[PDB]
Order: sequence, then C-alpha cells, then structure tokens
Amino acid sequence: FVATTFAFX
Amino acid sequence: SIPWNLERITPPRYRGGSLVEVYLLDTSIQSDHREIEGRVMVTDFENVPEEDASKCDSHGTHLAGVVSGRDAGVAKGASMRSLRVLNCQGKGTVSGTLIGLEFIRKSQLVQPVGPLVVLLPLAGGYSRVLNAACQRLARAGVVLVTAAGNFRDDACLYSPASAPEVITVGATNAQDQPVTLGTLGTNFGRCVDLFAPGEDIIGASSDCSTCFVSQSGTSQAAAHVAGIAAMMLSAEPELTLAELRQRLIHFSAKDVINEAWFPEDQRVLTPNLVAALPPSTHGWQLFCRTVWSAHSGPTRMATAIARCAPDEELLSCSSFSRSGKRRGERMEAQGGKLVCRAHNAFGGEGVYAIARCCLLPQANCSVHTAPPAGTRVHCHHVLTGCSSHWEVEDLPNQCVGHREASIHASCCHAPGLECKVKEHGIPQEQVTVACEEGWTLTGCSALPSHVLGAYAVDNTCVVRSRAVTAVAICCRS
Amino acid sequence: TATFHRCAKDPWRLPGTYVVVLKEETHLSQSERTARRLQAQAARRGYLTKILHVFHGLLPGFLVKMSGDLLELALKLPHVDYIEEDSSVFAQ
Repeated sequence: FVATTFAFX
Repeated sequence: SIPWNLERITPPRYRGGSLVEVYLLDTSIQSDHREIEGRVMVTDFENVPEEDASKCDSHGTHLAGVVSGRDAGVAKGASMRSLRVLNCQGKGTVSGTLIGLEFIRKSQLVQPVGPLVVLLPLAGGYSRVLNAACQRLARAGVVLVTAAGNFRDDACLYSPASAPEVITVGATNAQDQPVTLGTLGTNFGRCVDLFAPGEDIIGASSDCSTCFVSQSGTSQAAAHVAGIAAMMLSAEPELTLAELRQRLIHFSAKDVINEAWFPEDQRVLTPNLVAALPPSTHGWQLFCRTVWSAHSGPTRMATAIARCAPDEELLSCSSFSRSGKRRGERMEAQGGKLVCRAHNAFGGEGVYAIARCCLLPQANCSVHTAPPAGTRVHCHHVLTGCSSHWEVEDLPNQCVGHREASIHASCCHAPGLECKVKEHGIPQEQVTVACEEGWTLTGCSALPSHVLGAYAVDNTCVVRSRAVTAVAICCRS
Repeated sequence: TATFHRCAKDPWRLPGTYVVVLKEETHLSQSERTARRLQAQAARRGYLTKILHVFHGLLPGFLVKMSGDLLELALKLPHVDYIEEDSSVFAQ
C-alpha cells in the first residue's frame, strides 16, 4: 500500500 | 517467477491487444521505462488542478505497466495512449475528466482505428455529468473500464464507478479475498461488475528506468480487466459491450470470494467473480447474466425496474425484499423491449427487480398473463421464466401462482434451445437448486411458507424465506 | 425545469466552477451563444465570469468560472438541462 493511491498514508 | 496476479487470471486450459488501443487517464507517466517504452504514446493532453518528480508519475507508470508491460503486463502487445488528468498529488477534477473523454472522442472521429478501451483509474463522489458522459461515450461504441473505489463502501455512490454501461472492477488479494486495510478497502455492491487481483501487484516503477514496485488498488484491478478486454477484442473484434461483458462474467472464477467480508445487505448484490482470461477451448453457447435494479425506495406505489442491453433478451424476472413486504414482479413492454418491474407493498422499505438478461439471437419472445383465478398459464414454445404479482396486501411449460395473484410466463421461440425444469424443496432461511454443468440458468422462482425473494446466482437458483420449494429453469443448445 | 447538483461529500466540492449542461440536441453554435449570454447577463450585474471550455462531442455545454449567486440566473438560460458544481477525483 503506497501513498500515491488514495486514501492510503 | 510468474507474478501471482498474472497466474491467477490464467485459465485452467491455455495456449495480445495489438489491433486494439487502450487510452489511459492518469498522472503523467515515465514513458521511457523499459516495461512500456515504444508502447505508450503520451498525447500531452493535460488538464489537472494545481498542487495544494518520481512521485508525480508513479501511479500512472505502474498502471501503464500492468496493462502492457513486456515483463509484468496483462496484454503485453497493446498500444496505449495517455492523457494527464491527475496532478502530482493524485488529484484531478470532474471537469478535467470530462474534457479528456471529449478529447478521446474527437481523436477517434479524426483518425479512426479499431476497437478502443478507456481505463479510468480514478473516482470521486456520485456525479451526474460524469456518469452521463461515460454513458454517452459508451453508446458511441467505446469500452470503458473503471475502478470500483477504495473506501470499503457501496460503489454506487462514486463516479465513474456507478456510471451506466461502464465495466466497474473491485480488487481481490492473493487469497481471493476483498482487499481490506483498516476502514479502507475495495468498494462493493451492485454497481461492481467483477473483481480482479488488486493487492501487491508488481509493475513498472518510475524510480528508475528498470525498477519495479508492488502497488495495490482497485485501479490495479481494473487494469487487469482492461488488458483482458483488449485481448478479447483482438480475437473477436466485433463484440458488442453486452457480448464482451457476458464473456468477462462467463470466464471469471466463480463463488471464490468469501462474502463474509461484505456488510450483510451487500452480499446479495455483489457479484462473486474474479476475472480470468478465456481458455483455449473458446460453437454457439447460451450466455445469461443477472441484473439487480436500484432499490425501489419506500413509497407505497414504488416500483423498481431492471433492464437488459439492447441486444439482450429478458428471459426471466424476479424480485427480492429484506422485510418480505412485497407485491411481486411482472414483465412489461417499454419502447418495444421487455423490462422487469417489481412492486413494493404498503409499508415496505422497498424492493429490487432482478432481471435475467441473455444473448439469444433469432429469438422471438412473448409474455402470457393470467389474472387471479390457483392461477396458471403456459406457453401454447419454451418456457424460460415465471413471474407473479398481486394487488392485495396479504394472502407442460406451465407457471403456477397464488390464487389471488397474476401469473406471467416468459415464452420464447428458439429453434435449437432445449430447456428443463429442476425442483428442490425442504422444511429454512435459504433453499437452493442448481442447473447441471453445461446448462444455463434462465429463470428462478419459488413455488407458492413466506418468501423474501428469489434470484439467480450464476447458475444456481436461490430462494429466501422468513415446505418451501425452489424452481430452476435451465437451457442449452 | 432545470436542476442544480453538487457533490454530497462536502470536502470534495470545488465551488466557484460549474459545468453547465445543455439539452442533448443542442448544437455547438447554440452552446457558444448561451455562454456569451451568461457572461453578458452576469456582467450587467457586476459579476466577472470566465468561459473555460465549450463542450461538444459527447455532451453539449460549457465550463464557467463564476460566483454561485448566478445559479438561479444560469438555470434560466435557454437550452439548459442541468448544472453541476465541479468536484475532485482521486487516483484509485
């Protein structure tokens, strides 16, 4: 899970 | 070595995309990355809100790679063209997305090519204008693939996820389970068409021209379906959106997701499908799908309607209510084409109409109705469905209903169609009966002690009750 | 009979920009004329506006930057089907 994907940290 | 997600979509028997083009609306992309270099064309169309470099094009590079990367892509051939509608923080506007969709249509008019697939790896809240524009671009002949959304929520509250005639795709993980991360995870519900691998998907990384990273989202999942669709349209260039969606459904792994993850009311509405490439084995075959309407709402005269695609036939019609406060369903004509309409009871919270829509060329179908008498009708060629509706508040090729009810029979003239009726009753919250392998469930109904509803789940007829008997109609060539 | 619509998720709204959506059969020449009409009736009232884009191809219509005050006026323009306030979409 990466922050470039909404709504991940 | 083969990444899990690519193995997962390999059929049990097996042996693309070059005639098809796949437009992508995302962040900028690192189009020199070896996964995609020489394969993605940057249009340099750009329409993004202002911010509030390897991170600017991370999302879009990975997705370009999932669709078409030479090592880790789904449709390793395919040509892509890319528009920039998301800024460096992953944000865009409806307005900008509208202008992108307008741009793809203008390009097609100016220099026509083959079939076009548009990947929409974004969402916002429900939008009337964005859903209308997708619908319109679909009716012009373009296939749209869209993320379900990442908020562990009903997908019908987001766009373009909820848009009509778009293919909406949720995400599953290596255990075939719905992706969940705290209160986040894959959306669900009746606006989701199918699921695909969307957790820990290795793809092209914009950190370096040869690097790779694992990302998760419903975008990754929609990217697998876009690539599958591109290869399906390279093999059968002439497919209509109905015919392509019926194949994506048919070739999906079935009943492999554990519905417990979903909130209770959404298990019945969420398809249990994980996408997969078509096998080597593929002869005509009878494809049917189940279409759940919007919920009717609680007005006393409320009706829900379920419709098929223009090139599908409605072979049966049923209905469901959680309270069981219900006045049944009936098939009625509309623009010369049959729809499925369910009726709420006085005091009920609403009902669903549940259509069974099939590709049956050369079919002349009609409806045979008997008002209350118990009540009976029959096809005087093949019975494909039984429906019934009543106007009271409480209680062969032949359909039989309650004495106080109207009974409606779906009769089709189909030379080359064989059909049979299979029954099963027991003493029971849910009773089930399934068609044999190689047959297609065309109709599902309960015999006339108080039932919530009936629906076709794949090829199984499901009856829900508060001697209850399930009745499945099954057909083949 | 024209209606107005905006995102139910209040943080995702972008007030101050509006998609004006016109009736299906409206021609691009009509779309451009209805935009200049909006601009003119607004300026008569002291409002600057800015026509950012004129849609034709899928939906006819246009994108305008203006204050919300004008929505009752813009809803009354000829050919208008409905108007929607711009909002955010996010990488999924």
